[PDB]
Amino acid sequence: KEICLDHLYRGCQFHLPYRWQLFILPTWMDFQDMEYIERAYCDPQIEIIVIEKHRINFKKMTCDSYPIRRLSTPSFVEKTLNSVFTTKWLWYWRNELNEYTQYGHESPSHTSSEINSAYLESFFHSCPRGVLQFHAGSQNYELSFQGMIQTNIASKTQRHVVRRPVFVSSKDVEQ
Amino acid sequence: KEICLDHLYRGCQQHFHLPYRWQLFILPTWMDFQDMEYIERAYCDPQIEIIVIEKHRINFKKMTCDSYPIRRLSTPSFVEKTLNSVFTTKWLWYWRNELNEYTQYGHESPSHTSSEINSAYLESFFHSCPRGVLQFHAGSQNYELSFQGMIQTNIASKTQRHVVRRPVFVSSKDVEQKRR
Ligand SMILES: Nc1ncnc2c1ncn2[C@@H]1O[C@H](COP(=O)(O)OP(=O)(O)OP(=O)(O)O)[C@@H](O)[C@H]1O
Ligand SMILES: Nc1ncnc2c1ncn2[C@@H]1O[C@H](COP(=O)(O)OP(=O)(O)OP(=O)(O)O)[C@@H](O)[C@H]1O
Repeated sequence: KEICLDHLYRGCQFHLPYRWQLFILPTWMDFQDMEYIERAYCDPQIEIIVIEKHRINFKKMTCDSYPIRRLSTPSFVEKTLNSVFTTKWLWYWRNELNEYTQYGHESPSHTSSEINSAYLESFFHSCPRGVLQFHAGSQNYELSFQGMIQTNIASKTQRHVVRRPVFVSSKDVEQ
Repeated sequence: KEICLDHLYRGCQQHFHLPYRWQLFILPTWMDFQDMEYIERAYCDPQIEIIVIEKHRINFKKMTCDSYPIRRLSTPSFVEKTLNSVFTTKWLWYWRNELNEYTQYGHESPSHTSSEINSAYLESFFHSCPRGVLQFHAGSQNYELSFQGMIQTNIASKTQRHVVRRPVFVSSKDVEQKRR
């Protein structure tokens, strides 16, 4: 496990000090002309640059409305640890009993998403500004990480999303 | 250089006996909460927003304690592979001046005033505490900088100015020369 940090010190999964990429679900793809993008970015007056008719917006960190990132090159290598010390994040949604159901688990109406906590944490880690589509029972939904809502794409009703860890006690650690 | 990631995958300059470390920011340092296992237990219940730990009202929804930012460090540590410093990004901090141009923090305004604080000072604070509000002096005036709003505000006149953070430009030519 090797990580680098993006422009806001976020942990991410090179011959220049910088790597410019845009997120077209499912992948972060390299820009061509990385040195030219960087030169524009190093000028604080510049918010808009267009290369190949792709409109980059440094204020929103978007290109044609897709998220972009600047990876800093310096790499960090994970220290070998017991997996009991790794945080697992669980994702929940506010159900019709106004209680929390874990994603991939059955609702009070015996409906479940295919997506689960592992799926959502992986996506959230890679792309926090990600809006994504998913199915549950007979319905289609849109999940926004930024708003922490899911929305039925037909009825437009929103439900609240929450992200909290699996509890690991000091007893669990010794065990 | 060894780092941990917080609850939002942010790199933090640092393993610890628990898988989690709960801290609050008392300017200018991150301090350990007492009763970390009890905070974590409450946090792992998604219905819990508010707890009291001794004197402290902790708010998981805002990730604040008595209005100070809090963070949860994940314990897995990452050790930086030492490289040529030409591969490290240097961040410059600017403010929009009265000629509607950018002055670097610590450099002269069009009115011959300068902040004490500079790009190194701001990048260090921003890295440690992005939800930080900072007080600073420039000429005879007192200011507040909000990282979240990317604004400075004269605390007397309430005049706001826009803040921008962009790198020192390093070309592929610069890279080749910097390998002695
Ligand atoms: N992520 C999910 N996983 C499983 N079931 C879900 C999920 N989201 C919603 N549901 C189920 O869908 C129903 C909630 O409806 P939904 O959010 O699709 O909007 P709606 O049709 O406008 O409102 P409602 O279905 O309450 O009349 C409930 O049966 C709920 O349990
Ligand atoms: N970070 C800074 N570093 C140096 N000088 C600064 C800085 N911020 C503001 N100044 C200077 O302070 C002077 C007054 O601007 P300031 O933002 O303090 O608000 P102000 O007194 O309300 O100004 P005005 O009334 O002219 O709008 C200007 O010359 C400006 O260049």
